[PDB]
Amino acid sequence: MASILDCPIVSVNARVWRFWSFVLKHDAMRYISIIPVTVMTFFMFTDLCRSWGNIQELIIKAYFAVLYFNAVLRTLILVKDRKLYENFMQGISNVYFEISHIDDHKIQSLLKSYTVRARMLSISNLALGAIISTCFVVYPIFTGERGLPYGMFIPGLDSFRSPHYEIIYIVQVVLTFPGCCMYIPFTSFFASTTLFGLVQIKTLQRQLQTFKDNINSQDKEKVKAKVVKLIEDHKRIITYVSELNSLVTYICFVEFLSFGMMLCALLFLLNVIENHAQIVIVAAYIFMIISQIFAFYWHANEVREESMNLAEAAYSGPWVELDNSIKKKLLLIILRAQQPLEITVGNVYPMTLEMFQSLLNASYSYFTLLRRVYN
Amino acid sequence: KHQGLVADLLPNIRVMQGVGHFMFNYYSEGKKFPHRIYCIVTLLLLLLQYGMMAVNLMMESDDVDDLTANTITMLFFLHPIVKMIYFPVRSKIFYKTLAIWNNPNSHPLFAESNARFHALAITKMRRLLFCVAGATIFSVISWTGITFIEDSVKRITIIPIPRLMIRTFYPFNAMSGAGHVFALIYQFYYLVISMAVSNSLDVLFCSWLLFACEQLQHLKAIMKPLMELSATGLTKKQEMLVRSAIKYWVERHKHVVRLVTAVGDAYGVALLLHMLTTTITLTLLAYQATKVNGVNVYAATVIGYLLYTLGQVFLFCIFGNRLIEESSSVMEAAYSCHWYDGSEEAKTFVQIVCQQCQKAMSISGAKFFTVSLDLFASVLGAVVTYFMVLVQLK
Amino acid sequence: KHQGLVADLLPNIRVMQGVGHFMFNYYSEGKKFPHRIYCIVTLLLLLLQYGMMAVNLMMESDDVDDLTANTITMLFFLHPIVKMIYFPVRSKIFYKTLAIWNNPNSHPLFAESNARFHALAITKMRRLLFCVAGATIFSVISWTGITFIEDSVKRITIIPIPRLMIRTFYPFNAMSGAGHVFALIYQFYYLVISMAVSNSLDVLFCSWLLFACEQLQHLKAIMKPLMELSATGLTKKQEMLVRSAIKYWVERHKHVVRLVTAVGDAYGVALLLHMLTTTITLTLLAYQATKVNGVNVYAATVIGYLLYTLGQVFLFCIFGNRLIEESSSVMEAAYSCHWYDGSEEAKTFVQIVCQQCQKAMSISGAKFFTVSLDLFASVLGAVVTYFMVLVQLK
Amino acid sequence: KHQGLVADLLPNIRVMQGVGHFMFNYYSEGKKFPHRIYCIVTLLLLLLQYGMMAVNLMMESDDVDDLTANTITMLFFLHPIVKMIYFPVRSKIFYKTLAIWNNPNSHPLFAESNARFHALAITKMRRLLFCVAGATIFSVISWTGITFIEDSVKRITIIPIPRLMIRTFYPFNAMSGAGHVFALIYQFYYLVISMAVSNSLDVLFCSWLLFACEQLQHLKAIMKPLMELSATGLTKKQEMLVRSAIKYWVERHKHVVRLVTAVGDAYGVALLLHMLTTTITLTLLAYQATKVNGVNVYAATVIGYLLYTLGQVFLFCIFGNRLIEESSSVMEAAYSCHWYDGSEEAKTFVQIVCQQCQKAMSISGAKFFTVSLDLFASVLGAVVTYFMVLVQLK
Repeated sequence: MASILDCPIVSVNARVWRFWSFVLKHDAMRYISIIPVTVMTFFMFTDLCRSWGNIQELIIKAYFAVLYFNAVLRTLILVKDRKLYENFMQGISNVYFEISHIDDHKIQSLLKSYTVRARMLSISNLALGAIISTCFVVYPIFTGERGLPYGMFIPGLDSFRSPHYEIIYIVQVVLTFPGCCMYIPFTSFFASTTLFGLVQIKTLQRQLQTFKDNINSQDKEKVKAKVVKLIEDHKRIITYVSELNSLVTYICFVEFLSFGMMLCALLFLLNVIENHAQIVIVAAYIFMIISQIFAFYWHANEVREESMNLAEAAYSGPWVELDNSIKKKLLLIILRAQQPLEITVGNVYPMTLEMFQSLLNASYSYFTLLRRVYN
Repeated sequence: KHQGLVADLLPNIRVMQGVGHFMFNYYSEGKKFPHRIYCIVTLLLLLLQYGMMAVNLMMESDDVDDLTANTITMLFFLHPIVKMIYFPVRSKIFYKTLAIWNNPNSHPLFAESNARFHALAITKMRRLLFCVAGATIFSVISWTGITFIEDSVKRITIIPIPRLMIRTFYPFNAMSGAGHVFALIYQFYYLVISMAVSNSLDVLFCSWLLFACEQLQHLKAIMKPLMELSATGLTKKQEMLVRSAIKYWVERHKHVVRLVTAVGDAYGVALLLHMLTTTITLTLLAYQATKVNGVNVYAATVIGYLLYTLGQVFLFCIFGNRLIEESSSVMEAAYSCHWYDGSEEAKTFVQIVCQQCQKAMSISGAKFFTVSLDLFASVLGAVVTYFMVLVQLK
Repeated sequence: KHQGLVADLLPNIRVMQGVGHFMFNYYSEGKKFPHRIYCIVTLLLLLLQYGMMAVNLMMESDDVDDLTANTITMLFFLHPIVKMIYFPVRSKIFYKTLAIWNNPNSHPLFAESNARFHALAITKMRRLLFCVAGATIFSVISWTGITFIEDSVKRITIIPIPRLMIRTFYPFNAMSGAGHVFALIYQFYYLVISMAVSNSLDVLFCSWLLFACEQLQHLKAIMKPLMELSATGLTKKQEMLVRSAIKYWVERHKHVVRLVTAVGDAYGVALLLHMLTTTITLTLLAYQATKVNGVNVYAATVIGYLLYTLGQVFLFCIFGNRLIEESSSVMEAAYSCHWYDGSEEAKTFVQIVCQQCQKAMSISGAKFFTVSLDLFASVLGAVVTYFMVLVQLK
Repeated sequence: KHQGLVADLLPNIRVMQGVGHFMFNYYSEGKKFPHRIYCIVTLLLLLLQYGMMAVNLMMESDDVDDLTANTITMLFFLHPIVKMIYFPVRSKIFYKTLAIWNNPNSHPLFAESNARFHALAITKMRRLLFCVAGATIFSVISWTGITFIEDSVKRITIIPIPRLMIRTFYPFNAMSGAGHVFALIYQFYYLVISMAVSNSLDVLFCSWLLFACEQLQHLKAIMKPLMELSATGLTKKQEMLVRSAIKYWVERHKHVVRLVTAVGDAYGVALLLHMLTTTITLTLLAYQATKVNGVNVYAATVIGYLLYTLGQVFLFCIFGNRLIEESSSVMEAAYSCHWYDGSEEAKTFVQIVCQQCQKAMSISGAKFFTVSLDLFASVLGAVVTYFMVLVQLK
């Protein structure tokens, strides 16, 4: 029985969620993290409603409004279902420990490579978010004219006249840190969980291809036991994917709806900017939206594809010389494996690179037709 | 109103009959003659008001905005008429469906799950009926209220149009007392009956789907212990017992398939006409929403129209998708049991079941589509894209 | 005209030969020479008139509306020429198809069902032939009538244009008695023969598909008692009988697949060409419909063109979808029998058949698409969306 | 140059090396050094000319029509540079792919079919190589001819521009004898090398796919007599013979799967890049075609660009589609034999092979899409729709 923090794949994220007391501890950090950020997001939305006579200001503020709204939604859903995430990561740790003890060079190198990729991706995500957030918070200084990093509108308050401006700016920069802390680790957690799903799938594929090694054919009991174990492992992977699905399913549905709504307006605003520098900001926004969506879709797609290839892994085994019953069991394994283990977004659309490509095609067509009509 | 699938739906059948939805099949002959007359009268009244609306659209055709508004109202109220006329012509297949589950299978070991899931199906059917009834009541109340708060004036100078809930041409004065009161009561009755007719037929469709889904759940729940029964190196009596269990499972699955096919036959063409009318309604509504400028009365009306239309589509799609997912889950639940220990007969049974469950049960709109949340998503995307095209080109 | 699949389709073949569709294969050699010249003459005349139409489009190209009308006529009448040329070059494949079912399988127990479904197939082919013949006759009559009730004038001042059923440039006067009457008779003969050749080839395709579907229905109907034949723990003779029944079933299924593949080859290339033409036709027709303003003659012509185009597409799609559904239903009918009492061999046969029926038989337009109601729905959606775009941009 | 799949594709490899395509693997070390230098020079020259083109596009940016023309040329000539750079970085997987078939399986009974289908695959590879080489030569000749018949003039007033095959800025006069002649020879060399590089890599990919398809055909052809070998109560020796035949079949199928996976990796990243470029090229080409007014030179250039682009896409799609259909056909040919007369082992082998072949082999552009005729159909539909929208919006 390992620990959530001891498993290399899920440690970092858990630790972060432990620091802000979302998943593993219930100190006072949770409330200081959540309440200020939610209040700030509400004031941003009020500023959105107020300042809408200029589409440029509307969109520039609305991007961050939606960003922090998604942050708030993710953190709330996380605290609500902390037990489910905790148990999922505990199962991840247990299965990781079980796999690590497999005596097979291919499986060991596979596990090591995927663990390294997961940890590197998480640490990257965090550092990239930190640097981008710092750049955005410092951006207003160069602009001048008393601009805030994000939107804010308290009724009956001149927020850009008195030292008010200063204190609002300071509180905004300070509240930046917990917000990114709640936002990025969900994406990092999805990446890590999908990577461990791939680790399990490929371990099972290798076991399927090399299950008859060190077993005598005369005794059918050992062969039957080995195929039973393979079936149970397949069921384990299916359950893992189902739970990961449910969670990321609902959260990603909300996220992708919001991202599409924002991307439409971003494409609209692309060709209306004459500032020569705001267009750079628009391009940056599009880049981050597309990169996040691509991360989600790429990892979900890899899960689907490896789950499908489990069928070929079953086919390539030593099934020609086994008794008829084991051949039938492998036939059933091939039958089941041909259905992809999808991670649906909202339980409506499976997440695949086909969906991401469709979104990209829609965005490209929209931009081309926009540029044509606006001519 | 005695045997299965009509005793279960009996409240729904009574609600359908009460609003004037024909259904001259499930009561004593004494009520046969009066009920029929009532139905006819209802239809008459509907058509009458319907015609009075169509006439109104003729002399309101000089402008395009009022033409679009009138067309949207006309299609919205066309839905009930199509449903009302559509049931009696196809009533034979409907009665064939409602009598499908009169004589179902039964096994001593799988009776408890059957009872539990039958009860759950009944409870969910009643819940759905009550929810949709409340939705229709809220819709009519909102219609009346919005009509009362708004200002009854039509653009020209200023001209006071009669303060009515539906624009319509009446021989009466329609401005003084008697005409105003009669028109108000008549329009209220028309709204109530039209919404009740349409939504009652839709709810009956969805309740059929609910019953099928609960039966699939029962099949999976008893799938789990069927193998345990088989697994044991068996004796003759145990061989007979497992054979009987496999027979029960297979025959109940086939019965569920029969019910699904009958439901597709009965309501297959109704969905096609429903979506045919919707498409036009949503196009006109997209154009209408393009004109919104923050006014509560206009924006409220447009939002209500869009919400009702997408709600009907969404109801159908929700329950079609549930059936699809339940059949796929039958595949999954067939896999996830101790079939590797059962006798060869049970293993072949599992193999054939898993082969069968490769494709998901579905309801199609006369083969031109299937009802699933994918269909609703595509409809929503199409309307949003058309709205974007309209606004950009403006 | 004696062996199977040519004795069943013999009226279709005779109509095709009579309309000028080559096919010098199914009569005594005495008629081989005469018939041939007739065909050539027909083609000549067709092309001649076709040419006389194309030249007319050259000096009608100053305007855009007349150019669009001329192009629509040109494509509408391009369909028959393409079909007429396409059959002779690919005739070897057509005869190979028509010779598929000359020597089919036979089993004593399944003879009655075979005869019943063979007769039913023949009846349905005859019904389809008569229906399409009536539709073509109605189309010709409507064309002539609308040409006679419209006003023959041109927009430049008022210029009297010859009152002809198809716009054409004629060296003859085309105004006075002799020229006008000869042109009318020539254009009537043209219309009739063009529609006849196009629809005869299409109906041959659809009749092949009908035969395939009826054979699939026979396969399912005998699938039901095959298992009961196996279920009984069998003596040697019963084992041989089950083996023979399984052999018959599988071999007949393979025969049906062969027929489907041959039909697919030939009319797959044919359908690719057909829909390639229909796409441009429908684009031009959507633009033309954008110009409708309630006039009877203009709207009548536009809706007639749309109806004919979509009717051809819809016929192909109906029968392709029927083949797809019949194969999938073969799967469902393989599942829904008493295979839980059959011997091991029968259950294995059931499993392999259910494996095969996982993918539906279908006809594709040279691998670029499939003919199904989904294709027709997509075509309809495309034309409607393009029309909406056109009205918005205008 | 001695082992399988490199002995067969040796002419293709020699063509690749000759045009400066690196590939320092299949000749004696004596040629290892000089050849390398050659490659570098070619690349340099290409880049030089490529750069010389891009610089021109900078001073031709004041207008938008010439900007579009220059962008289209730049993407057309970006294709070969990307392919040229892409091979060496990924050369390890290319050699791994070429070394797949060095140690095939072998069975005494299936040697004849193996040799026959290997020879057929070799012949088809040679045919494809020659066809694409001829197409490339024709394209170069057409480019030069069009450049010579057209008029070299620019609109500012009329300005005489250098009469060159590819618009480009040169430090020389590029108008008088020496500069004009040197530019013409240099541009001819550039065109030949660029087209040869791109098309040779594409032909290698397609040759891999051809080999895979021919191996699948061999598998089906020998599937037919394997079952008969099984069907005979089998003595021990006959049982061993059946098992050996089944082992050979399964191992060869797995070998084909391995080859398909390797090809998928390497050229899947390649096709991702290819279609990424082709999409922008086709968008610009649609805008260009919007401007056609019947002039021979302009229309010829636009039609040539479209034909070349869609020809590349179509080649990839043809061979991907062939692979998909061949694997599905393996399923069908597994079904259509005398398995009902076989033994249990052969029937189980048939079952597992039919279950495996349910999902067809395919090549994907790095999992973003699959190469099939559906991809080409979608590309064509997208470009046509964009063009129609463009013409309407004009």
